[PDB]
Amino acid sequence: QIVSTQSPAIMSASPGEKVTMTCSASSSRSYMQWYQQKPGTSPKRWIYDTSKLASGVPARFSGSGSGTSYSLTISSMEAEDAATYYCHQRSSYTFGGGTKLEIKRTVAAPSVFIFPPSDEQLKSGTASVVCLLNNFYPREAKVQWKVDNALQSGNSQESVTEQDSKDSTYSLSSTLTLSKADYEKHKVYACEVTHQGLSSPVTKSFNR
Amino acid sequence: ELCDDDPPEIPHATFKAMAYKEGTMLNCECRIKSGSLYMLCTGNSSHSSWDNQCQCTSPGHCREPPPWENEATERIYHFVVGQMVYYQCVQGYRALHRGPAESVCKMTHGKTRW
Amino acid sequence: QLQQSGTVLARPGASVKMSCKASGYSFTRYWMHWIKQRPGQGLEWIGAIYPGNSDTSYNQKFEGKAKLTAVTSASTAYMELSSLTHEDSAVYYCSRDYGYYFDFWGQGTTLTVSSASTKGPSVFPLAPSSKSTSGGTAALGCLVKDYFPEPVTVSWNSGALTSGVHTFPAVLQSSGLYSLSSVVTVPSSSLGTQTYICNVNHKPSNTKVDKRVEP
Ligand SMILES: *[C@@H]1O[C@H](CO)[C@@H](O[C@@H]2O[C@H](CO)[C@@H](O[C@@H]3O[C@H](CO)[C@@H](O)[C@H](O)[C@@H]3O)[C@H](O)[C@H]2NC(C)=O)[C@H](O)[C@H]1NC(C)=O
Repeated sequence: QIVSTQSPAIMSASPGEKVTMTCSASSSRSYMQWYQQKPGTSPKRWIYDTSKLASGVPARFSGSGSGTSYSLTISSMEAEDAATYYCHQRSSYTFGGGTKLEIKRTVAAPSVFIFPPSDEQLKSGTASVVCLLNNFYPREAKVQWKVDNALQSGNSQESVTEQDSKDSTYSLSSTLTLSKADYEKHKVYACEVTHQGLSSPVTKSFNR
Repeated sequence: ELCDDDPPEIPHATFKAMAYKEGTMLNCECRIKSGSLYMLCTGNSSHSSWDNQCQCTSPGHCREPPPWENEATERIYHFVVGQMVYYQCVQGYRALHRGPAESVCKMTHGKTRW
Repeated sequence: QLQQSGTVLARPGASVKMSCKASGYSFTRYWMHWIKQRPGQGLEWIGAIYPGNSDTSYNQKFEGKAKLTAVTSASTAYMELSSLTHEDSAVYYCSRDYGYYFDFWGQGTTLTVSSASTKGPSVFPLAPSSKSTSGGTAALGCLVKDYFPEPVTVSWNSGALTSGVHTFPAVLQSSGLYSLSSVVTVPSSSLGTQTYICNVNHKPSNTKVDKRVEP
């Protein structure tokens, strides 16, 4: 059974840059198709029969390859192109893993906020501590929790937005979830932030 | 641009296309697990060919594909708009129409017809 | 053209049958493909069916999980999905095959499989303070906790406020319920004058709360 593999998984491009993404077959193929997908919509035809563009596909896009190695190419990168591209073949109908293409822009340091658990939440018996990293680039950031200088693990979850439509930035929340018992058992709640745009690691904290 | 209509079944007549237009689909029926559904007539700027091969168990155009191990009846093709097939009289004798020219796909104001 | 059935909920072990109603073309003459997409991950081919003779073909991963059928008289393709697990929670697309490529797709069907029952969220304020200020800016928000299923909807000031709003993707908690935060950045000076309310709406549970956020 034929299996497609795409490289890279995620790549960034500044407007104007040439972008190249690779898809390789496990066994020889005659043609390669590519599909485009943006969040909240269906995949759309993009490139078929290796090099043939579908109706409405910009001239910036070209398709290349043969045998077991294929590629999609954007000659000049534009904002409209940020998407995931899946390679696909009509022999056995398997898809590649997809290449997510994003916008590269200059580094931006995250604004760092911390929120203590609301009074109302503490009645229900649970405490959520929220650390927010606002409007930064690139996506790569490390956030850690420390209660009374004890590094926490296993009890926090992170959420990251998609690239903003104007800023091209990312926002990130980290949430510390603990029982009212655990919460009251301690004093200092620290959010420790590591990012390219900072002289890492920066700590935002509060005493209970 | 695929003809969603079947060619007309005329009494004492057999219809065959000589050359299949680029985009035609031939379903593969007889069973053939692994993979391989239909065959697509397509190619690059300089060539034309059928894309896949079909197993079984229990100029600008493509040339008719060679018969595989098990295939029943007249083949159920999916023609494209502008494709033209030709009728031939086998043992049934009628030829009051001298010049033979019928059965072409056309996009008549939105719907395909023969 | 290609209209699929609405969002489904299911428990582990159950089955589910979703539909895909074709219109505006001969349902008989085209191959109909089904494609899975798990949250975050990529596309997976489930299988195909020719409604002219019900000739089906499957991906090896789904041989005994998916069943593909069609009712020519309805112009509708069906897919039944058996002994459902958490890994079946995805978005399912049906698409027509144009040989060259799949030329038309449905809007998709979101299957969620869980042993949780429908629950409206608790909405907690994320109150602005000295912590949660950065220079000229202050940040405030709403914690939308313990709900099932997706989606929730958050607006600020009945949709009057838009700039600076970030509403994070929901994370599935270990308890089986979802949670997310909605957050907006404002000038610190406008914290006294302007009033801030998040509008959390969860249609699956008919619940809706308006929470006022303040220092
Ligand atoms: C699309 O266009 C190409 C471009 O000319 C077509 O030409 C030739 O296709 C055949 C494949 O059937 C290739 O023949 C092979 O050539 C190699 C190298 O000489 C030889 O070692 C093999 O034994 C084989 O016969 C050939 O590469 C290719 N010609 C050129 C100049 O690239 C081609 O038929 C069309 N596409 C496909 C997928 O076949």
